[PDB]
Amino acid sequence: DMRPEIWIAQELRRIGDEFNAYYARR
Amino acid sequence: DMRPEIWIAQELRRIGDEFNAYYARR
Amino acid sequence: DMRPEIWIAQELRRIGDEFNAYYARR
Amino acid sequence: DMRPEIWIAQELRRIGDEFNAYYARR
Repeated sequence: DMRPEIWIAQELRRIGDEFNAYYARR
Repeated sequence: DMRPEIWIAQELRRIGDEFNAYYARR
Repeated sequence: DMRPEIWIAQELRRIGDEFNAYYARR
Repeated sequence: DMRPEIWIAQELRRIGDEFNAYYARR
């Protein structure tokens, strides 16, 4: 869904989730 | 707290909260 | 400013791709 | 690369500042 209030929230979760997965592996 | 797992998460919440507040006003 | 709000989602995707590339190097 | 993880927080702050300036124009 490219409507901005869904898409922005999803991108923020992607950034946060990928950082946490990286940092746990690090 | 500038430790990365706190600071990154807080910047993400700032971006998301500021967007939602703006979009409600818009 | 004429930009649609999706510019924010697009920029979050772009920067998240930079973070992703950095994690993979590490 | 060898960048500190806080480069991510610093970049999120910088882009969040751009988003904030956009909200003020809108």
